[PDB]
Amino acid sequence: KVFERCELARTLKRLGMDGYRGIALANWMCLAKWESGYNTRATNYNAGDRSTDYGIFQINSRYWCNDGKTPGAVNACHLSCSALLQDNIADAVACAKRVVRDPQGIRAWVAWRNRCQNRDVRQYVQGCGV
Repeated sequence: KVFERCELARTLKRLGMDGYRGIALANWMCLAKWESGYNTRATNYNAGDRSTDYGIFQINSRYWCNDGKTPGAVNACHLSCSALLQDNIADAVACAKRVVRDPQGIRAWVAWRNRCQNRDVRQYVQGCGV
């Protein structure tokens, strides 16, 4: 499913993402926009290390979810990577919350550093009623 901007913003707020571990809602929106364009079925194989990024937040199979084909992988979210490709983003959100519980926080995604950090991210939630 490809979410519309404000629809996703309202959905994430309802799932408790606003201010989670100090991360404002607009940062999660900026992250989803650049990682997948708000698309839950987005997948990206990394030929370099044989891992795959899954879903709206592009969560990696080496550390977070299990896809069975990634070498030396762990499954910290205790989920099949399949769960991160559903239209209902509840599992994806639960796993993204797990990712940021680590010391790096939102910085765990390099795309956040490149396109969101130190920027005016208000635009991502403006007019959405959140």
